[PDB]
Amino acid sequence: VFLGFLGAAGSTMGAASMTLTVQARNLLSGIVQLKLTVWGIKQLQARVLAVERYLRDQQLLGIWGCSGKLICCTNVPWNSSWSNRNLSEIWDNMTWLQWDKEISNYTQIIYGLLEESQNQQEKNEQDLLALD
Amino acid sequence: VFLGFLGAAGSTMGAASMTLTVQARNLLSGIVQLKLTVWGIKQLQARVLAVERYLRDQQLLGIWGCSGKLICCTNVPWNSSWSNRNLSEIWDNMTWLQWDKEISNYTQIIYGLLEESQNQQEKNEQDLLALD
Amino acid sequence: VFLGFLGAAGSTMGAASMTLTVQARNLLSGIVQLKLTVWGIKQLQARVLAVERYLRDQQLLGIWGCSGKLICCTNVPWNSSWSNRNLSEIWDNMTWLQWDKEISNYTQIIYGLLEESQNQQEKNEQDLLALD
Amino acid sequence: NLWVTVYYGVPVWKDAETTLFCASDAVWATHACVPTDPNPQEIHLENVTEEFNMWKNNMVEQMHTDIISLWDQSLKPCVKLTPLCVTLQCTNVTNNITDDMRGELKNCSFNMTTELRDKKQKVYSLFYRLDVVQINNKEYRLINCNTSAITQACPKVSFEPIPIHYCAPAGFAILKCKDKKFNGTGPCPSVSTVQCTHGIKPVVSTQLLLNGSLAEEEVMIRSENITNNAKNILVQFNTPVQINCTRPNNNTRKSIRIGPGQAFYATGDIIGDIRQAHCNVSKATWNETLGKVVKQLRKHFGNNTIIRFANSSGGDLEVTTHSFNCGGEFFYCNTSGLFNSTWISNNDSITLPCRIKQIINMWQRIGQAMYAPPIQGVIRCVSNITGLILTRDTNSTTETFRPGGGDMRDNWRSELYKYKVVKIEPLGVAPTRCKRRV
Amino acid sequence: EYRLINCNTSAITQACPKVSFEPIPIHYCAPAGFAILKCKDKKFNGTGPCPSV
Ligand SMILES: *[C@@H]1O[C@H](CO)[C@@H](O[C@@H]2O[C@H](CO)[C@@H](O[C@@H]3O[C@H](CO[C@H]4O[C@H](CO)[C@@H](O)[C@H](O[C@H]5O[C@H](CO)[C@@H](O)[C@H](O)[C@@H]5O)[C@@H]4O)[C@@H](O)[C@H](O[C@H]4O[C@H](CO)[C@@H](O)[C@H](O)[C@@H]4O[C@H]4O[C@H](CO)[C@@H](O)[C@H](O)[C@@H]4O)[C@@H]3O)[C@H](O)[C@H]2NC(C)=O)[C@H](O)[C@H]1NC(C)=O
Ligand SMILES: *[C@@H]1O[C@H](CO)[C@@H](O[C@@H]2O[C@H](CO)[C@@H](O[C@@H]3O[C@H](CO)[C@@H](O)[C@H](O)[C@@H]3O)[C@H](O)[C@H]2NC(C)=O)[C@H](O)[C@H]1NC(C)=O
Ligand SMILES: *[C@@H]1O[C@H](CO)[C@@H](O[C@@H]2O[C@H](CO)[C@@H](O[C@@H]3O[C@H](CO)[C@@H](O)[C@H](O)[C@@H]3O)[C@H](O)[C@H]2NC(C)=O)[C@H](O)[C@H]1NC(C)=O
Ligand SMILES: *[C@@H]1O[C@H](CO)[C@@H](O[C@@H]2O[C@H](CO)[C@@H](O[C@@H]3O[C@H](CO)[C@@H](O)[C@H](O)[C@@H]3O)[C@H](O)[C@H]2NC(C)=O)[C@H](O)[C@H]1NC(C)=O
Ligand SMILES: *[C@@H]1O[C@H](CO)[C@@H](O[C@@H]2O[C@H](CO)[C@@H](O[C@@H]3O[C@H](CO)[C@@H](O)[C@H](O)[C@@H]3O)[C@H](O)[C@H]2NC(C)=O)[C@H](O)[C@H]1NC(C)=O
Ligand SMILES: *[C@@H]1O[C@H](CO)[C@@H](O[C@@H]2O[C@H](CO)[C@@H](O[C@@H]3O[C@H](CO)[C@@H](O)[C@H](O)[C@@H]3O)[C@H](O)[C@H]2NC(C)=O)[C@H](O)[C@H]1NC(C)=O
Ligand SMILES: *[C@@H]1O[C@H](CO)[C@@H](O[C@@H]2O[C@H](CO)[C@@H](O[C@@H]3O[C@H](CO)[C@@H](O)[C@H](O)[C@@H]3O)[C@H](O)[C@H]2NC(C)=O)[C@H](O)[C@H]1NC(C)=O
Ligand SMILES: *[C@@H]1O[C@H](CO)[C@@H](O[C@@H]2O[C@H](CO)[C@@H](O)[C@H](O)[C@H]2NC(C)=O)[C@H](O)[C@H]1NC(C)=O
Ligand SMILES: *[C@@H]1O[C@H](CO)[C@@H](O[C@@H]2O[C@H](CO)[C@@H](O)[C@H](O)[C@H]2NC(C)=O)[C@H](O)[C@H]1NC(C)=O
Ligand SMILES: *[C@@H]1O[C@H](CO)[C@@H](O[C@@H]2O[C@H](CO)[C@@H](O)[C@H](O)[C@H]2NC(C)=O)[C@H](O)[C@H]1NC(C)=O
Ligand SMILES: *[C@@H]1O[C@H](CO)[C@@H](O[C@@H]2O[C@H](CO)[C@@H](O)[C@H](O)[C@H]2NC(C)=O)[C@H](O)[C@H]1NC(C)=O
Ligand SMILES: *[C@@H]1O[C@H](CO)[C@@H](O[C@@H]2O[C@H](CO)[C@@H](O)[C@H](O)[C@H]2NC(C)=O)[C@H](O)[C@H]1NC(C)=O
Ligand SMILES: *[C@@H]1O[C@H](CO)[C@@H](O[C@@H]2O[C@H](CO)[C@@H](O)[C@H](O)[C@H]2NC(C)=O)[C@H](O)[C@H]1NC(C)=O
Ligand SMILES: *[C@@H]1O[C@H](CO)[C@@H](O[C@@H]2O[C@H](CO)[C@@H](O)[C@H](O)[C@H]2NC(C)=O)[C@H](O)[C@H]1NC(C)=O
Ligand SMILES: *[C@@H]1O[C@H](CO)[C@@H](O[C@@H]2O[C@H](CO)[C@@H](O)[C@H](O)[C@H]2NC(C)=O)[C@H](O)[C@H]1NC(C)=O
Ligand SMILES: *[C@@H]1O[C@H](CO)[C@@H](O[C@@H]2O[C@H](CO)[C@@H](O)[C@H](O)[C@H]2NC(C)=O)[C@H](O)[C@H]1NC(C)=O
Ligand SMILES: *[C@@H]1O[C@H](CO)[C@@H](O[C@@H]2O[C@H](CO)[C@@H](O)[C@H](O)[C@H]2NC(C)=O)[C@H](O)[C@H]1NC(C)=O
Ligand SMILES: *[C@@H]1O[C@H](CO)[C@@H](O)[C@H](O)[C@H]1NC(C)=O
Ligand SMILES: *[C@@H]1O[C@H](CO)[C@@H](O)[C@H](O)[C@H]1NC(C)=O
Ligand SMILES: *[C@@H]1O[C@H](CO)[C@@H](O)[C@H](O)[C@H]1NC(C)=O
Repeated sequence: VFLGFLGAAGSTMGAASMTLTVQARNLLSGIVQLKLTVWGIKQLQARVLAVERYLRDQQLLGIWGCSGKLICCTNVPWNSSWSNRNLSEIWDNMTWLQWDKEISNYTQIIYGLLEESQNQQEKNEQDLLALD
Repeated sequence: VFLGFLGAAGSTMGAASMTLTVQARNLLSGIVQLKLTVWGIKQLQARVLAVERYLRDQQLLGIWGCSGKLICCTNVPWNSSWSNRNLSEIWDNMTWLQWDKEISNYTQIIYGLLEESQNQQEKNEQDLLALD
Repeated sequence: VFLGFLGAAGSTMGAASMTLTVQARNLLSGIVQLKLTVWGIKQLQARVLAVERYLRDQQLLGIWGCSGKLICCTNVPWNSSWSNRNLSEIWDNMTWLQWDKEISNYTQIIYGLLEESQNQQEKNEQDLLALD
Repeated sequence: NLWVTVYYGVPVWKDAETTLFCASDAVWATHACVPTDPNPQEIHLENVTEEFNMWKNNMVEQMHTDIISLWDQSLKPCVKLTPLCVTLQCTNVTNNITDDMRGELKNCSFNMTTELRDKKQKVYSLFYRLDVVQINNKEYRLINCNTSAITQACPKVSFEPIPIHYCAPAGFAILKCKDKKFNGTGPCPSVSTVQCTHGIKPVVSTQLLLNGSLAEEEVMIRSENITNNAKNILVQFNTPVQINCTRPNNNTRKSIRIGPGQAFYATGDIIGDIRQAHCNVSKATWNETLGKVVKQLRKHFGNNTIIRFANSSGGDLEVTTHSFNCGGEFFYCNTSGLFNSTWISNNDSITLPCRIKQIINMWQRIGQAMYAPPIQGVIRCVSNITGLILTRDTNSTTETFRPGGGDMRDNWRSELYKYKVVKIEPLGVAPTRCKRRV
Repeated sequence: EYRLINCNTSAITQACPKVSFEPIPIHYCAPAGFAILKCKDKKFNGTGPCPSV
């Protein structure tokens, strides 16, 4: 069922995952459509910042070997120190906003391993499987 | 054989598909290379609009799980109401311009299922194949 | 071991390949953060040129069926006329700068086959494997 | 065991400021602006709650400075009145004897430089004594000439407030609470979101708020700190209070070609119903609404206190009286006729005397000034009073309140409190039972 | 007595003695995603289909 932009924002993370694309589209949006003038360089600046805003994180997903995004798995195990809750305590009983409230503390820390571990090791390995 | 930019424009859709890359390159092109001044913000605006113009549709191909574009298949069946012709009546006897002349009527309609169906279902499923 | 931006620049191509991502991140960088004014359209222009600079080559990697970049293989064989050296004479005894010094002579020439051969043939073929 | 799983398109956001841009339909300053959508979209968000804070909402700051920028840009290409700064020879104007009008204008004459830079021309024009001042018939001076230069507003451009919509760029969301209750800050049980804001007219006024939005339920009292009388109080009405203001002067425009090339619009002759401009207010309506306001006040000060209303502390006319624009003309009205009451412990119509000025200073800004051209013919208009800008004045019972203003960011804030801007962060991660194969 | 005709209409500016007015060939280009189409048909009514594009 089509809910609308951010229509699942007020639901559990499990439920919300159903309709990530409805949001995804408008993360970059597009369209929009005497010189200078007020707004003359503001629509300019804003529309630029939108593009940068998008790609800055998209590239990270490019690095984190997935690309086929919205959702993908890794080979990095979850450290229990990063909010030790059960799946039903998390996915079936918590919104994404509530999630960030806690996990945001380890953002860069988790990014470390995502930015690396697998990306490093998945490769070489393959290069070696190509030996024969 | 190298034809040139849009060199296959005047051929059947089957034939034209041979050299989609020759076109692809220049869809974004690149290069190009007293303040303000006429042209001062026009080359600016234009070069920006080129980037947006490109990515706006590229993201759609990102959503439509392919990425390795120019051509890819889906798991969405073709509805016969969308111009019921045979393959030889289409691919071996029609240009891309002639094609759009008809199919353009159902553009957003087809996009609906492309934007969704598979993208939704292909996933979850996988998540379930990962159970073991 | 984290070296830093271009930290492996002064090493063999084999060694340098270890930490390509450390460089990759800052190839686009991001962040950065009376009208006009000096710098008023310079930060503008520069930040734009960064985006273009990036994507212009990224699209090529999009065309060259890899996407999962930093490293990927092809089905194009290496022509011996393109600097005939042994692997130990190349990978274990040469920096990337030294490499370009020679191979730069055949850049566009090699791009020809990369831009094409495989991209053309890998496909059709698949279309035919989809027959059943 | 659980693994790190990567998610994208996550419905989360952080409070953040970015560069907003306008939209409005297809006069004032708006043309270079993206047309609005024919179907503005919205969506109520169920289970979504969070805090608002109108007192730190930087949307106001941007809007304020943007409007200022627009103002200047609309004047640069217009005619400068630099050579008007000359000694004026002025005399009383014999209005219908004896003297009810008090003159208020002088029949000034002066040697003016014309298109023929060389031979000058003795001309005349009617000026308000609020615009001119005696030097040292008698000699007079345009008041602006001691502070800065003055520019004539183009006769073609208008000042009619036009509904403006604000939009955020992709990655940013416009959040809008629909909660009819709001203290000025805190959590809202009922939050929605929109593409863009509703049309807000850039109405400049002091003391009284005009042509704004209406409140639901009861009268709304909002203040950064009610107990702190160094702050002020925003009052939003429930029902439009009609006010009808008139300038009964069918006057002409003896335009004078004080070139070269460029033309000046002087004041011709004043004929017709020589009465002072004034405003008409429905008295019973005012009394009724004021009472509703006092009810609120009772609710934040006690069920045994006394509420008195009075005029300002005086001083700068711009703050002392109610200033507003109608049709290009600038009015200054004595709101003592409104703000004069009291309430205990637990037609009819009102006439408000007004004055007309031609030299004005926008947004408390010094260093420049703008000349309003006289508008030909009788000028009369009507608007909706939709709120008050009040200030809080032996402190155990009787309290006195009075009208203020000055800082026009207050006006924008009186509307934008319904909105806030947040930055979406698409990227998130979470623990999921999944080990990824090659 | 005579008058410069412009003074009854507007101000007038002297063109710089250095700048010229010689017409220079200008080429127009479209940004990526847009194409410049050019018929080579020697015949043309001002509008309609061109056999040779
Ligand atoms: C709170 O909100 C309210 C509601 O919005 C505001 O109230 C409005 O205030 C504005 C002024 O700010 C009033 O605008 C005036 O409208 C006049 C009426 O015009 C209509 O009737 C005439 C007469 O038959 C028709 O000809 C018109 O039709 C045409 O115009 C419309 C719109 O452009 C077109 O769509 C049509 O196709 C027609 O072409 C209207 O139906 C209007 O006459 C008046 O315009 C004169 O005055 C302005 C300056 O104010 C001049 O720029 C303009 O040139 C006009 O002057 C000519 O006509 C007069 C007539 O006597 C002559 O004296 C002049 O010499 C000259 O020839 C103006 O636009 C509006 O009426 C009013 N609305 C309501 C609901 O009452 C409040 O302003 C606002 N409060 C505050 C604080 O601002
Ligand atoms: C908004 O939050 C409310 C809770 O405050 C969520 O309420 C849940 O709504 C659904 C739909 O009405 C209820 O589900 C139905 O429950 C019955 C019985 O359990 C079951 O038979 C149905 O198959 C269905 O699941 C759910 O019980 C109800 N929860 C509670 C606490 O009453 C609503 O889901 C929230 N919306 C968002 C987007 O998260
Ligand atoms: C432009 O349109 C013309 C038709 O108006 C196309 O003509 C086709 O051109 C090819 C090449 O000359 C012909 O193919 C050859 O035909 C012979 C016999 O069938 C076959 O032995 C060869 O192997 C080869 O296929 C083709 O018959 C001819 N078609 C007709 C109607 O004469 C041309 O292809 C068009 N170009 C574009 C880019 O589509
Ligand atoms: C900078 O260039 C220098 C040469 O000018 C490179 O020196 C190499 O440094 C490494 C680390 O000190 C040496 O590796 C060690 O060698 C010993 C014996 O072969 C081996 O037991 C260790 O396992 C280790 O490989 C290496 O021998 C040394 N090379 C020479 C010529 O002395 C250095 O690697 C260069 N850095 C960059 C980033 O390329
Ligand atoms: C511009 O208007 C001013 C008045 O606002 C005119 O001022 C007049 O200027 C002349 C020349 O300075 C004065 O004339 C001289 O007066 C003395 C004494 O009366 C006499 O001794 C001289 O022979 C001579 O006439 C004149 O008094 C003065 N008027 C006043 C009121 O001070 C000026 O003429 C005007 N210019 C134009 C072009 O009309
Ligand atoms: C305001 O001062 C102006 C001068 O700055 C006074 O202008 C005078 O206005 C009257 C009425 O338009 C003119 O009178 C008429 O003049 C013609 C020709 O002399 C005569 O044929 C008529 O019988 C009539 O008198 C007068 O000439 C004009 N003065 C000048 C200098 O142009 C106006 O009177 C002043 N108003 C006040 C209340 O004093
Ligand atoms: C709302 O703003 C008002 C004033 O802007 C704040 O009132 C201030 O409240 C404190 C606590 O009652 C007063 O501090 C006390 O003052 C006495 C004498 O100066 C001193 O002896 C104590 O050590 C203490 O500092 C302060 O004077 C009073 N200010 C005034 C203007 O009366 C109130 O705190 C504000 N509320 C919010 C939430 O910030
Ligand atoms: C999980 O990460 C935590 C840090 O977030 C690691 O914590 C370390 O734990 C050991 C054992 O208690 C201590 O010796 C370290 O001092 C802790 N570090 C800090 C920052 O407090 C823990 O090692 C991590 N687990 C995994 C498997 O890497
Ligand atoms: C193919 O799409 C068409 C619409 O483009 C669908 O048409 C419906 O067909 C049924 C049967 O004739 C009618 O009951 C509906 O009213 C038609 N819809 C409209 C818009 O006319 C048809 O259902 C589609 N087929 C598939 C398999 O989904
Ligand atoms: C490798 O590329 C070289 C050109 O870089 C090719 O060189 C041709 O070699 C043949 C045989 O010596 C000559 O007939 C041609 O004239 C050479 N071309 C030029 C440009 O000198 C060589 O053919 C290539 N090999 C592969 C397998 O394609
Ligand atoms: C113009 O009329 C005003 C009254 O409308 C006169 O005002 C007098 O001005 C002098 C000087 O300021 C004062 O001494 C008087 O008390 C003022 N009278 C009143 C009623 O306030 C002024 O004299 C008049 N000028 C002319 C030339 O007669
Ligand atoms: C600029 O002129 C203004 C009047 O146009 C002068 O303002 C007076 O300033 C003093 C001091 O604040 C007050 O006593 C007067 O009441 C003010 N007059 C009015 C009309 O408000 C100011 O003094 C002038 N400056 C110069 C340098 O002379
Ligand atoms: C906005 O409402 C909040 C309550 O929702 C008010 O918060 C009170 O603030 C004062 C000053 O910090 C504290 O003494 C109270 O204990 C707070 N109440 C609670 C519930 O925490 C705040 O006063 C309100 N603002 C307006 C203008 O009335
Ligand atoms: C004064 O505000 C009232 C709202 O209280 C406005 O009322 C509208 O009046 C017109 C004409 O009767 C109706 O078409 C609308 O439906 C009324 N709105 C509602 C809420 O009832 C009136 O437009 C306002 N006047 C000014 C000038 O804006
Ligand atoms: C002031 O007294 C009035 C009654 O005269 C009180 O009114 C109550 O207000 C609350 C909030 O609106 C309602 O829940 C009650 O039902 C009202 N009572 C009645 C009689 O209507 C109000 O509480 C009093 N304020 C003070 C501080 O005690
Ligand atoms: C304030 O308004 C009151 C009425 O609300 C005015 O009261 C008048 O006061 C004078 C002096 O006591 C009496 O002559 C009148 O009869 C009073 N009127 C009534 C209705 O009682 C008072 O004039 C007002 N003040 C201002 C400055 O206008
Ligand atoms: C501005 O001056 C021009 C001449 O420079 C005037 O033009 C005359 O206009 C009338 C009406 O169109 C014609 O009868 C004349 O033949 C025009 N003269 C020429 C030279 O073409 C115009 O009248 C002047 N305007 C002002 C206000 O005096
Ligand atoms: C994990 O959930 C189980 C029930 O499924 C519960 O027994 C245990 O308490 C939970 N974890 C925490 C930290 O309590
Ligand atoms: C489909 O083509 C076949 C011949 O291949 C033909 O018999 C049939 O008519 C074609 N479809 C249409 C709609 O006629
Ligand atoms: C290739 O390396 C081998 C030794 O591994 C050497 O014998 C031969 O000379 C090398 N190639 C060149 C061109 O000399």
